[PDB]
Amino acid sequence: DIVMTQSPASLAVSLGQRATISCKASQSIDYDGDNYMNWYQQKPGQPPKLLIYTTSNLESGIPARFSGSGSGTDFTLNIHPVEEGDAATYYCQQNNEDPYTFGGGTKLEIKRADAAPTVSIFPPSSEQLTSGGASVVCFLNNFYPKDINVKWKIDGSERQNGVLNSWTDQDSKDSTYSMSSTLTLTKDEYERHNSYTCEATHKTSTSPIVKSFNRNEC
Amino acid sequence: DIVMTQSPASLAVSLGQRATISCKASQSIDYDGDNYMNWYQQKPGQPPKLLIYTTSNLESGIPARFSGSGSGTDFTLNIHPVEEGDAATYYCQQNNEDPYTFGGGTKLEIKRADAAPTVSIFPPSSEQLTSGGASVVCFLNNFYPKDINVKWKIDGSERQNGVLNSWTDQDSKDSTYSMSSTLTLTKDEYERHNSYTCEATHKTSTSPIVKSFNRNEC
Amino acid sequence: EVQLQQSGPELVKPGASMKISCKTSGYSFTGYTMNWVKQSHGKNLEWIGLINPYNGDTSYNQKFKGKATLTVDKSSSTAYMELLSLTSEDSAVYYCEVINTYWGQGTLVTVSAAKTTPPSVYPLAPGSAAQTNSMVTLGCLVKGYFPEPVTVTWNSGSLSSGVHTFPAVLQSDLYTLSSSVTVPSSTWPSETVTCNVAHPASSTKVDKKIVPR
Amino acid sequence: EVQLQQSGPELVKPGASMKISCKTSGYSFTGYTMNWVKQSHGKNLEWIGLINPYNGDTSYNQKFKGKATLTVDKSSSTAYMELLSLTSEDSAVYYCEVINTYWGQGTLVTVSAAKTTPPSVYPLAPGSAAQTNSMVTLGCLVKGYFPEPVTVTWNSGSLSSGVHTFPAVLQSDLYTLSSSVTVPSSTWPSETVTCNVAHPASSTKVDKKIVPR
Amino acid sequence: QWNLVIGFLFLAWIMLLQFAYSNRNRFLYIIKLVFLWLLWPVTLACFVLAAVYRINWVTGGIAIAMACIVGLMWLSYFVASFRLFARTRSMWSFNPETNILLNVPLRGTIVTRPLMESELVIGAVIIRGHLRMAGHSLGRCDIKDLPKEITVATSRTLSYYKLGASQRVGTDSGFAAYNRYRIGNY
Amino acid sequence: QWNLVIGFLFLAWIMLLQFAYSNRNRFLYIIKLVFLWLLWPVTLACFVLAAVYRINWVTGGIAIAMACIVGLMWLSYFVASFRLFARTRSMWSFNPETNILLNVPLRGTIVTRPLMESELVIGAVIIRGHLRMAGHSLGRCDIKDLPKEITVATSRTLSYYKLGASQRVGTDSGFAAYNRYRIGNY
Ligand SMILES: C[C@H]1Cn2ncc(C(=O)Nc3cccc(C#N)c3)c2C(=O)N1c1ccc(C(F)(F)c2ccccc2)cc1
Ligand SMILES: C[C@H]1Cn2ncc(C(=O)Nc3cccc(C#N)c3)c2C(=O)N1c1ccc(C(F)(F)c2ccccc2)cc1
Repeated sequence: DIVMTQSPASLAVSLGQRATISCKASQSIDYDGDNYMNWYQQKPGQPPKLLIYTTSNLESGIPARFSGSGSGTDFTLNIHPVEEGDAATYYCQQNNEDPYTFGGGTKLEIKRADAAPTVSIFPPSSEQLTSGGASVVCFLNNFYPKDINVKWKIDGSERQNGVLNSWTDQDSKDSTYSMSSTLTLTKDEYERHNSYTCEATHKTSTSPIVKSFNRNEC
Repeated sequence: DIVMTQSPASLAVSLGQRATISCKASQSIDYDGDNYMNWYQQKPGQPPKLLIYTTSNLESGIPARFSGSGSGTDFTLNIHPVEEGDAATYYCQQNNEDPYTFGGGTKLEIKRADAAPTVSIFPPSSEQLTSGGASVVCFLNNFYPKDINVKWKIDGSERQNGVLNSWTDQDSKDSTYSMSSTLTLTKDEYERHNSYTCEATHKTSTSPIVKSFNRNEC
Repeated sequence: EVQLQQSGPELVKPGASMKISCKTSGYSFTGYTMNWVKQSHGKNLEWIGLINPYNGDTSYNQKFKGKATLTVDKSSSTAYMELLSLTSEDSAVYYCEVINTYWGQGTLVTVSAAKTTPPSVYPLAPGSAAQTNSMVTLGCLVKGYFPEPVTVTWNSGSLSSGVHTFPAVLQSDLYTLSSSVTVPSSTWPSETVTCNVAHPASSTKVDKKIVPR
Repeated sequence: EVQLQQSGPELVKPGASMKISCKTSGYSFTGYTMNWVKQSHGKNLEWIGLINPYNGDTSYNQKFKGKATLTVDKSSSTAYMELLSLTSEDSAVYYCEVINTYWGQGTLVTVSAAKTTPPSVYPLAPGSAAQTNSMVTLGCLVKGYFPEPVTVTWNSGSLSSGVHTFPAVLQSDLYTLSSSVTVPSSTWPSETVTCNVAHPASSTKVDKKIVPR
Repeated sequence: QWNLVIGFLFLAWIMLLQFAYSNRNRFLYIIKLVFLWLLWPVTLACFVLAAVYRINWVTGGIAIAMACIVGLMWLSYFVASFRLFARTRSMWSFNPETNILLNVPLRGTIVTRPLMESELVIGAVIIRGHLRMAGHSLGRCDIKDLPKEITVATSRTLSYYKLGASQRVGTDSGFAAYNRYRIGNY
Repeated sequence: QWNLVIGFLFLAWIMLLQFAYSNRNRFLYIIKLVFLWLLWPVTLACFVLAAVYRINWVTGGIAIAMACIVGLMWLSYFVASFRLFARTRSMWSFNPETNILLNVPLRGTIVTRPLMESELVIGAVIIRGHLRMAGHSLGRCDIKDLPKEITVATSRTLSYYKLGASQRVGTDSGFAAYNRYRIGNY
């Protein structure tokens, strides 16, 4: 039951700049004068992989950009030449006592240039309309910052009800975000409205992107 | 006391292709099952650099694209992804017996697409003419092939006496060559002919490149 | 070289028990220790236990004791974790590791009194989009399946570039997956584009072709 | 960082004896064995022998016995080789090495009774040639020096690229060298271009600017 | 008395000081282990056989204290040897030298030997095809080593090491280093 | 009989069959060499006292061949150790165990010890700033190791080694390997 904490919850680091993650332990370990600490990396959909062991021993196959150091109860992971592929969650582990414990985990995000989203609207399919119900799908592709406000309008009237929003993780190549907004409508309340509009407000513009369609167009 | 030889005295390898260099040891070195063999690389103007020791052990700091192996008497150096910077002379040494003899060297050249030379010429300087001599100097720059026929034809007469020709090594950046051809003479012979012409016949065209000047032109 | 193959996902009701079977290859089965991890909902690594395939000699912590039994079969090069009295807090991605270097691919354990349901596939085409740009975006909505995971790809895995896949949204205990691919406008209508949806938990495979509408 | 700095080039008459020094730094003397290597004709490598910094035990190859002697100066951290009865075949480059990985700069030893003469520098410009295009060639000829190490640099090292320097050639026991640089018309005759010719063997340094005339 | 048996004792001593100080042969060194094992009760029996003929008093209160010491330490170490046998069920815990063991998975089975250091780094050398880890010839092995070995000492020290760096030398040989990565208490 | 002088003998035997392996402490390992050195011209003169008495020639003639055995290896080994001295003017060439030396440059001077193997790869371990090469504790060293160490023999050959790989572990410790790269016969 040995507790370990990491100071930052997440990092926002531009390319080529140094990133640092610090960790503190309630115990000094101090086994024969040697401290123990493991640093791990994990990506979405995959199991973790070991990066650093015994506070300074770089794991084979890991680039020298990862430098671990520290002593006593203070441990620090330094990533000096941060590249676009360094987008993962980093963990700590004691590897000293029978109740082995892990840290909380810190997420590394990479800064980039601002970009406007690409907005595409998909009307309900024939199969779902035949079965009953409708699903209007709005896609926002390749934008930064992630903070985009997406609004829905039925005949010009804003409708926040029945909207599901799914977010992607930051891309490993373009360092961009994508977003999917789905509006679910009943079979009876769909045919009584003809104009459907989606609006995306982003931090890069004073004029939100507006896309729309009509029920009688397709 | 021990002869050691290399067969491929010269090589010509294109980029991305494998190069092999062989060496034979006369007296079949074997110390408790272990052969001894050292491979060196040397560039112009610099002392040699050790590549491989004890027939298979890559020296620290040497790229992994260099490797080698052998048995008993037959040893081989392999460079799989030959690059444009691999233009040097390679040597072998024993490190077993009293004389620690060296073998012969082999020279590796890099293949490249054909290119025609840029030709320029210079007339005698005022200092040389004031002193009492004269020189006409012709430069061929940035050509790949080494087979160029340089001619000094004055009023239809080929001048063979007093012509010196100096060649550079293969460029480490673009694999090209350069040539300097100098005609040396006295002022008493310079002030006879009016037109001085330098010609270069290359292997990429049927039209030799010709430059010329008149002694009364300047 | 070294492989730790997992048995695959499974869904059970509260109070049930199960056996996670990990099959290893690439090395002599005995001689290396075995460790188990839970990775509960969220992103939090944890240590369950450690065992020696050669003679037993198991070790647990004081929190997971009595909640799991770790055993070994030397005849098939396999290691087993028996989950006992599973509750709602036990749903997780459990997997094996050897020396903090090699990990299994993950066994998804879901604990819920819920019914497995096949997906419903609704293709999305830009009908009457009237676009003049040299890009066309299409997609597919896969609604009403349970439990996770579902594998949705394009052209049987041939089409992967330009594909944006989104995490499934959970509504009324059923999952909805959204996926969108953008291709050159010269691809349509000449080329054939299909969405392939696979849900092993319901033994449901669907392949749907998208046409202009 | 291990370094071996040698005395530099030397010129001697036939039958003379001389000493080549090598000052080492970066590591403790009386450590690693010192080996001497002779490079001849510019192509072939050879082995002279070895000396231990600590116990003055030396081993020679076969044909350098009575031809070269090795010694050390512990206080100055300096190794020495003495060459005896030098002849025309002894002109060469001599290197010092530690463990075959750390080499010296190389001392050039020339054996000749010929007189050392200062160089003469002649500039090369396309005077009155009306060459105003993108390929402007400037150059220089240095003549009448001896024995070898004349260094020609363009604008004190500013023109580090675009320079073609050629190997020296010999006429009537004297040496000549030619060099050039390609420049755009925007820098000629708008900028002054100077050839820096250094000949240590005659203690001569000439800085000559090219005059378009 | 005879001046021949003393000679054979004095000759068997050189052979024990020369060749016994090596672990590089299995069926050469357990015999020395057995000899050193058996030397312990012989000394106590000899000492107690002098305190019953306590004449001149030089065979009295002197052959009693040392009897106590030698009969005390022997039990104090036999207890530890049996405790080491308890955890790791091996017959190697009864050697009279150390109380630390090293385990190496090889050729399907596991090879166990006694160890004297329990340090942070352990070196391994493969010469000509045979492995020699810690002053112990451990059989036959190419460069197909284990990425994890263990060192065990009763009461704590279940220390797991790890293949940290390996390399191959000419045509048969190689070296490797095992850096301790995990500690386990009991 | 005097059973007080016999237990004092077995106790010394248990004492020296336990602590005489380690070559770590120098002022504890130099004494064993002296003691082992003295045992040859004691056995030699202890087998001869069975030719002075020569009671039964079936039992007094055995100590003639036996005394001819250890009077013949003794010369043919002192002769070799003195040659090890002859090349290397060291006082370690007179230990009665081996006839090969190891030379390690340290803190200005050279540290020389006797070595038994002369293999192709040599391991080195630094623990807490102390160097330990081949069973000998060579003193104090950070990671400021040497790119060349030397193993010497009587007439066999001089064999220079080479720092092939080194690695720092835990802010003080380290491992290193010396792969033989040269061989020189006198
Ligand atoms: C150094 C110490 C380390 N040590 N670790 C473990 C053991 C051990 O298991 N011993 C053992 C002995 C016999 C039977 C068995 C079994 N089964 C096991 C030992 C050990 O014997 N040690 C040890 C101590 C002292 C001596 C002495 F000879 F120096 C001595 C003795 C008594 C009075 C005075 C002087 C010699 C050796
Ligand atoms: C290890 C082996 C090789 N070997 N290399 C070097 C030496 C050495 O320097 N010995 C030495 C001895 C005394 C004085 C000096 C000095 N100055 C030097 C030795 C050596 O003595 N060896 C050796 C062989 C055999 C035996 C035996 F014990 F087996 C033995 C005994 C007597 C009869 C028969 C058999 C014991 C030891």
